[PDB]
Amino acid sequence: FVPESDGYFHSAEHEGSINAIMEEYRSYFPKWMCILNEGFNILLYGLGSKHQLLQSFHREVLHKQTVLVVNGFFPSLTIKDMLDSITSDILDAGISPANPHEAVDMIEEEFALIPETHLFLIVHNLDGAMLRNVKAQAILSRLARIPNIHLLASIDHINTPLLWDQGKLCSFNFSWWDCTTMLPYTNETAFENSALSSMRSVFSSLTTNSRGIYMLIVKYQLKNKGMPFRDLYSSCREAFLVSSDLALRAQLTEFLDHKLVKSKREQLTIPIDGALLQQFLEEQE
Amino acid sequence: TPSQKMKKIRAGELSPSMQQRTDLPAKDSSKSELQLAREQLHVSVVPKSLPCREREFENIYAFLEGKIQDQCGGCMYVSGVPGTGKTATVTGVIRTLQRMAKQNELPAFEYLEINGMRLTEPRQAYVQIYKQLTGKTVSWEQAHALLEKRFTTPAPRRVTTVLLVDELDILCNRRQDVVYNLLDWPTKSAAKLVVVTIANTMDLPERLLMGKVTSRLGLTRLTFQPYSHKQLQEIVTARLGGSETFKGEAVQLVARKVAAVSGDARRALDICRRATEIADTAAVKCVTMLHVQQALAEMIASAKVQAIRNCSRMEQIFLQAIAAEVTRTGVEETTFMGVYQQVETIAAFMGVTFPPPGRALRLCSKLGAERLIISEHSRNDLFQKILLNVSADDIHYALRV
Amino acid sequence: MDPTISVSKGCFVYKNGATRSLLGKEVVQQPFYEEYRKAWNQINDHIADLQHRSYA
Amino acid sequence: RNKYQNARRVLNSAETQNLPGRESQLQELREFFSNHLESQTSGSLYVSGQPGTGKTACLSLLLRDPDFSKRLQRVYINCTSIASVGAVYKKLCTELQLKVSGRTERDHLEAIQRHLKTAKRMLLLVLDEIDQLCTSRQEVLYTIFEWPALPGSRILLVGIANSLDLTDRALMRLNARCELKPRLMHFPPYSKQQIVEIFKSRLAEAEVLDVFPPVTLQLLAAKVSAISGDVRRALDIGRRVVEIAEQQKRLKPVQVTQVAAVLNKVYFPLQQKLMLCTLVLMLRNERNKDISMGRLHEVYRRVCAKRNILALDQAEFTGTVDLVETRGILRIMRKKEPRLHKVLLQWDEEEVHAALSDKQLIASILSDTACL
DNA sequence: TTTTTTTTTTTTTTTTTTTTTTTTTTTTTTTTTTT
DNA sequence: AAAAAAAAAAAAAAAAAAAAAAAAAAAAAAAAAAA
Ligand SMILES: Nc1ncnc2c1ncn2[C@@H]1O[C@H](COP(=O)(O)OP(=O)(O)OP(=O)(O)O)[C@@H](O)[C@H]1O
Ligand SMILES: Nc1ncnc2c1ncn2[C@@H]1O[C@H](COP(=O)(O)OP(=O)(O)OP(=O)(O)O)[C@@H](O)[C@H]1O
Ligand SMILES: [Mg+2]
Ligand SMILES: [Mg+2]
Repeated sequence: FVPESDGYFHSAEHEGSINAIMEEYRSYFPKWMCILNEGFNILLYGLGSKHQLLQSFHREVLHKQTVLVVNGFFPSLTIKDMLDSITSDILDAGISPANPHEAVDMIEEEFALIPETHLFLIVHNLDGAMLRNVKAQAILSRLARIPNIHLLASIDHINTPLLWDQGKLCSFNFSWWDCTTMLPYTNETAFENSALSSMRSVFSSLTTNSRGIYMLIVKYQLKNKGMPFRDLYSSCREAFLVSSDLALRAQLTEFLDHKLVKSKREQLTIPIDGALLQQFLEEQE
Repeated sequence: TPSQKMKKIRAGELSPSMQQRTDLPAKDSSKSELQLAREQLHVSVVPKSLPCREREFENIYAFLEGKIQDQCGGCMYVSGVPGTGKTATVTGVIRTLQRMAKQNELPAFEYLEINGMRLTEPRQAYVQIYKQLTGKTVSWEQAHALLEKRFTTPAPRRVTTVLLVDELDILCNRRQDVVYNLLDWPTKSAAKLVVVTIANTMDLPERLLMGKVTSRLGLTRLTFQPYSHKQLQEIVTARLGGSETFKGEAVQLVARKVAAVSGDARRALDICRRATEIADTAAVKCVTMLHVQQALAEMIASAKVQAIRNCSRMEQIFLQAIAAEVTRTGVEETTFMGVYQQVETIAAFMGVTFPPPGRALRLCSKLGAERLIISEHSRNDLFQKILLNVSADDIHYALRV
Repeated sequence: MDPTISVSKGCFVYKNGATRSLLGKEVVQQPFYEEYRKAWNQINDHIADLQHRSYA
Repeated sequence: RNKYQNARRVLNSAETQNLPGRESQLQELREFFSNHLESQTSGSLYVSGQPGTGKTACLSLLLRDPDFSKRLQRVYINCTSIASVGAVYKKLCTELQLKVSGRTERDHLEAIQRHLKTAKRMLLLVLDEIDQLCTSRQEVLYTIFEWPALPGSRILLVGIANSLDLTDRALMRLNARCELKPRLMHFPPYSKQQIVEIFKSRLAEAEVLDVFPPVTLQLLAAKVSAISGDVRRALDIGRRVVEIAEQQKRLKPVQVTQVAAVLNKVYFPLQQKLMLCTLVLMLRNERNKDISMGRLHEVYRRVCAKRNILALDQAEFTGTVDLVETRGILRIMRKKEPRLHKVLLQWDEEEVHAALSDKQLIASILSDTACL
């Protein structure tokens, strides 16, 4: 891959092949154990999802050693959670200190006391959504530098080595492997990190006066193709649809909560185009 | 040992005593009539029957008597600006109900009371409610558990309990679990709990309470309107009794000049006490109108002209020049450098020499200490922003007239 | 979609006798691993000797 | 004693046995419970609705059902009763009589997970007010809603809240798996006739039906069903009508004028008058509505000096505007200095003109542009 | 051997610090006009 | 094709409340003193 700079300045058979690919990567496991024995760490950089390959490595090979699987594609993990996991569950040493580098210091001084107790560390998506800062990669590089801890990892983002300098890459004694499966990212894109019908469904739940306030907003937006607060308050007090100002303010706040009215500074727009508002007004008559 | 004494304190077995005087207090027969008026006009001396609050007394009395007699439980919210007789009327209602219960005209009941501003956290309401039942001081988790075991479980014969909650806005926070718990326990049939909640703002249930808490709070509400000049005169002439110590026009002046500002009853009963103290040192036995005029000038203070007149000469030149920079630039917020340029212009006109900008910064800090101007920390000299806290017409009223 | 992936947890522990020489005897007693270990230990001691002699 | 106090007692706004407005919802919940009992499969459920619509009353009526009492283990947890979000495991261990080693929340979680792994009866965990468990990470709520996916676990849980889309907004990750996303059940607000039937059931519970003719019930329900639709406000106005009519008439049925007066009831000092008039004048004559306290005080002083009334200084004026804030006419945005506090009028000007009721003074102040 | 005294650890409770929310204001980028 | 300016959206303070960590005080078990 030798990219050209001029592009920047001018601006079935498949399942059998995937099974053969997965068997070919399954053959690599004794060589991976021999490589992990010499102090190197395994890194996989293929195209597709490498969750099943690392799960097969943990199942078929590491069925008796201490293993900390870390799902880095989880949108809500913290480095404190992994450090507390190591400290409390593996070493039985309680909760880790609040500064993470002191926690890695204590993990090094405690793992230096116990040789022949290897901790395997399997980080799916080392470039995950909450591991993309410099601090978590410094913590993981200090963890992988320990001779007792052996690390396997996967990377998928193309800008992954931008956060590894030469010191982190010297601590991460990586052995790079092209484990290119063609499996789709089912698990990795399932999480939170990656409308007319909703408007009708939340409009059926409102009461009568709430519907009337929203119909006043719809009629004003359809006549003028964001309405002020004073015209809405005058039209609500004319039809006796509200008692005072504060009930209307709370009702419009409820409208902001269910994504029906968007407030701007009081300008109250509906984020729906005019033809759909016309069909919606014909739906209510 | 004091640790055993504190373990007795948490158990509620030792009374929190206060020191007693070595000398016996003064007798009532030695007091002058001005002294009797000054001790009757105190705000701590509540009457047994409050004037001009008869309708609110009838409303709260009918509410609490009905909730006691039906043995059902519910809630109320009374409101009004401070000084309008809310807590005095509620405790007068509850004292009348306890006098009826001691005469077996009403079923007997328990009366717990808390205050939102006497607590360091809103969670301490559980500690202070449970302390008034048993006497024990516990943690708020155990007190919450014991209050839930008291209110949610049916146990005949449970007595009716009336919980007055002053300062309801302090018990609100973001989570709103304390106010939800206090207003949710009357909804259970096992708890014969009647909650009265006192606060200042009328629209507290819709402003900062949630929807379910406003639903539980109900709509049976009362508002205490501020005192007019007729009512606020009736209060003071009730406190004086049949004495002729106050002139009839003096109390009218106090009521007319306090009712126009706030409607507070403490304000009138403090201005009348200050007028009595003025009449005492003037060696007269009556409180005429000019004593009330001097007391009204003292209590409703306006002492910014006196501060500008007693500023030094360089301070007054600085105060003229800040107003000159406001007039020149148009905006109200001025930097120090343009103020110092106008300072040197005005000092060159007036014939004086001015101190250098360091001592001018000392003058600016000295005026900002009195809050005559608003100024920053002097670490950013020549670029700090100088608001003028006094109005520009008070400076020209003080330095010309 | 699997039991291994959870919606709440992010880290999973499989502790087997953890308290407070990875491979087996079948490869360590082989001659190629012994000669590899011996050659690597010689070369690593030689490079450490050279770096200490350069820094002294 | 008489019919009025009997009606005031029997409305009661408290826990009941009959629920005439909730018949399809109770049958649907019974069908959900019976279909998950007969297949012995676990299932989540999230019921929601406006406050006062009948959710807790329904799921407290169903946690006293004797057949579901014999077939499964019922647990009710109100979630404002917990000291923290992570204490729900401690509360559930206390409600299930589990034995823990103790003194960490993770061990309580492990004890609950072991109690779900084995079983002898099905578990029904009702978490009422489940919006109180929502946090930043939501480890607790995602841990709880994953228990139907746990292998061999038989817990079927119900979460009650007010928000229509709490499972969509605060439980986004549950949509990724069809095993995990809870079945939804909305409790719609009450209509007019449902509130009428609730009143006619509560009044026939103690045979006090003669106090309310049908016309006033059909007016009170017509207002309350249109305003909010909850039954707590309906029963509160229905109790307040009788407790006002007992004060008024001391057997007279309550008239339409009494409930109309109570329904329109539910649904000044001189310096505060002069403050409100200058705020209306400053908002009428100027298009910049960012009024500070000092800029308002300067116009107030000239308006007072024009009428030859002695004006307050800034220190009493701040307290005066603070007292007008309590009535709801204003809202004071707080800043670092009291001169720079921002007054925001929160009534329209006709409400101020009707509330001050001193139009001879109001028309005199609004015509004086020159003092601004 | 059995009762009492003093130590250490652990547990709970309170206080302080850090992190999060939440409101307001500022700065940067966008859309629309002008050359 | 490129400049500008009126407004909208990203961000930047900040300020106010809460989550969590630290620190201290009270309680349960331990080990020694002693009758
Ligand atoms: N109608 C009245 N007649 C006689 N004295 C009154 C009257 N109203 C108030 N007072 C006196 O003024 C004081 C008012 O204190 P009170 O407890 O009534 O304040 P409040 O109205 O509850 O308001 P807040 O507690 O919010 O300040 C009392 O000490 C009482 O002696
Ligand atoms: N269908 C009904 N028939 C008779 N009474 C009812 C009905 N629904 C509710 N109520 C009564 O009205 C009150 C409403 O309280 P409920 O337990 O329904 O609150 P909720 O709907 O859970 O509101 P929130 O979610 O705000 O607590 C209850 O005391 C109940 O007795
Ligand atoms: Mg009070
Ligand atoms: Mg409920």
